Amino acid sequence: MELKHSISDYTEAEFLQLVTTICNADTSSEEELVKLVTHFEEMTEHPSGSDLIYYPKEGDDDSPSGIVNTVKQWRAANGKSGFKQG
Amino acid sequence: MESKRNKPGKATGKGKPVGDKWLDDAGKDSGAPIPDRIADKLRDKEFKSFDDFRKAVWEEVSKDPELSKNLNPSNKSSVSKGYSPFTPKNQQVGGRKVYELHHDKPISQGGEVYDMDNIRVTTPKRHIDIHRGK
Repeated sequence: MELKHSISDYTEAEFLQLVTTICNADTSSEEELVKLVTHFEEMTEHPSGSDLIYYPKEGDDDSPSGIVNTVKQWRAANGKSGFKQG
Repeated sequence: MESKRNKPGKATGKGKPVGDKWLDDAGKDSGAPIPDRIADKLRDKEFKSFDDFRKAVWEEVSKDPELSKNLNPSNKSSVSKGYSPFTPKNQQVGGRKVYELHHDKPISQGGEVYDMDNIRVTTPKRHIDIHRGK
């Protein structure tokens, strides 16, 4: 269906958009948002995934932008493929 | 036949004197029971399904200033739209990521569904524990 293959086909502003959608529950059922957050994790590879959004670590800024500038750093620290060409 | 949780009925309860840290305890013992603050608001209201019940409970969580306190914006919009908050990485079991309402008595052996004294807040890992895999 119209799913993305991994993070490496979002440019950052699209991934930002997907988290903003998620972080305001910008949809009609729960059973959407469980599948949106499962998509977020399996695309970006990051082990904790859902719990980063949902139970903030003290020291991090818990907003869509900040969550994405955490994903940015994570990827480049571990040495991963990164996003698309921004 | 579909089991009698998806059918209309009256909500009954007293409810437990909890504290704000109540959501951490849903993976203890058998779950954390429903607070007295939510049950007071649901005292003999007609509901049309359990899900319709669940919507209200979660929302009274955002309208009660102590119960949604430990939540962040994303769980707080959830709760105030009637949907279950999520769990830590020790409690989300692959597919099952949200908080569920579960029961001290099995439905099939006389479990009162719409009676809040029997409805326990559980993490996925706990719902799965007492219902043995499924």
